[PDB]
Amino acid sequence: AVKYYTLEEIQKHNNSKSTWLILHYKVYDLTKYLEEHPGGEEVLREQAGGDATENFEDVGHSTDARELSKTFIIGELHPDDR
Ligand code: HEM
Repeated sequence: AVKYYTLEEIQKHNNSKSTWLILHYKVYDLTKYLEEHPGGEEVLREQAGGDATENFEDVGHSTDARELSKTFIIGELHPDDR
């Protein structure tokens, strides 16, 4: 099965308690990853609640980073909002 979230609900997860962001139509909950991210937590918080695909690709993440990111997927962006 697959959980679909709307942009409206993803937008609410941008506070000290929860940080979600979208990458290639997939929703990631990075709340517990903020302090471990080699690129820092500031760059993640800034994109919280929205689509960070372009910024993510612009830096050119390694294969290992992409493989690791899959563990944080909680669902996908609702088809109607794409
Ligand atoms: C999906 C979660 C993400 C994971 C698992 C992740 C993982 C990593 C890892 C392992 C690195 C080290 C270099 C590499 O392996 O490519 C890195 C660097 C970096 N990441 Fe992420 N990242 C994620 C999301 C993001 C996002 C959304 C942004 C931008 C808004 C971001 C910005 C950066 C930057 C600026 C660096 C520093 C590159 C440098 O040293 O020049 N990351 N990330």
